[PDB]
Amino acid sequence: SKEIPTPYMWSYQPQMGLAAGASQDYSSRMNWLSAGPHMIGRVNGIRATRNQILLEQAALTSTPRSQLNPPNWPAVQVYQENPAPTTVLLPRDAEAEVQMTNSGAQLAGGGRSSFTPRQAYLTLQSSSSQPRSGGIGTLQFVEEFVPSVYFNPFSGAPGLYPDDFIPNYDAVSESVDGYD
Amino acid sequence: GTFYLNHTFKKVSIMFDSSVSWPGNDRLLTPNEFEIKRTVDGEGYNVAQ
Amino acid sequence: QAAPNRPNYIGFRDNFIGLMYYNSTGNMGVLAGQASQLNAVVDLQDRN
Amino acid sequence: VAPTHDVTTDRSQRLTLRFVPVDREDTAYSYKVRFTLAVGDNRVLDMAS
Repeated sequence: SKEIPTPYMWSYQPQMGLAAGASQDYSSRMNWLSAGPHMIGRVNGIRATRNQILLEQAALTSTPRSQLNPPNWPAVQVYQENPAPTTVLLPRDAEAEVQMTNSGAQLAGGGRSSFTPRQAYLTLQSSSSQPRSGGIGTLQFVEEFVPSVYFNPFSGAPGLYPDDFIPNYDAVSESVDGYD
Repeated sequence: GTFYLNHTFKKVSIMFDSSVSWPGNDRLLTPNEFEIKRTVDGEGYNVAQ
Repeated sequence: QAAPNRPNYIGFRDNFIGLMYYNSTGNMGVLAGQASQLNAVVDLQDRN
Repeated sequence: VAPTHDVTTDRSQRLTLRFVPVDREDTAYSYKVRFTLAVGDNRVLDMAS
C-alpha cells in the first residue's frame, strides 16, 4: 500500500505542452485478488521492480529541477532546432550584368552565364533569432516526466504535498483558476 | 457475434486529448477522419465499386 | 386600371460568394504540388 | 512482439496518394495520358499496388 505504490503516471498536454496533472496508474494492475501466498508475494515482487526501474530511469533521463510540472520552461532546457546555414546559390551577379543590358543587349532565358565569368553565392543563418521558451514538445515529454513513484503517499504538511498531481492546479497561483 | 449493421457508418475520428488527430501525422487523404462511406460526390475516392 | 410590376435588381451575390462554393465535404478544391499531389486545401464541414 | 523500430516514420509521410494526368488525347478511339509518379527520396513502391 504505502510501501510499494502503483506509480503516478502523468498526462500530456498537447496545447500548452506542460504536464496535465498526474493520476494513479489504474490500467496496468494485475488482478491478484484470486491468488494465495506463493503469488501475492511474487506480484509484490514485480511492482517493487518497476518502482525501482522508474527510479533508476528518473536519474538517467529527467532534468534535475525543483518544480516538477513547471509552468514556464527556460530557454536552455528545451530542445532547439539549429540546422545548417542555408547556402544560397545566387544565379547572376548583377554588378556586371546591368552593364550588359545598358550596352544594348536584351537578355532572355535562364559558367552559369557566358558574358560574366564570376558567380558569387552567399550563406545565411537558418535558426531563429531567439531561442524558444515556454512549453516542451511531445518528445521532450517522452524523455522527461517518467511516472513519478510516490512513496509513503500524502504524508505531510499542506503545501508539502505534490500539489501538481491535482490535474487542475496552477503552478504559480496556489489555486485552481476555476469557472472564473 | 453475427452482426448486420456493418454498412451504416461514415467518418470515424480518433483524437487523443482532442488535439493530436490519430491517423498519425496527416497520414491519409483527409488528416482527421477515417472515411467509411463517402456517399455524395466530389473526388472519386470511392473504390470497390 | 394598370399598376406597375414590382422591381428587383438581379445582380450577382455580394462579393461574388457562393460562386466558388466552400465548406462542402466533397466538391472541395486542392492546391497541391506537382511532385507529390498531396492536398493542402481540405475543407472542413463546419466552417463558413 | 512487433518490430518496434523500422516501421514508423516520424516525418509526416503519406500512406496513399492520387496523381493527376499532365496531358490528354481525346482521339475518337484512343485516350492517352502520361503521369509524373515521383517520391521524396525515401518511399519505395512495389508498383503492383
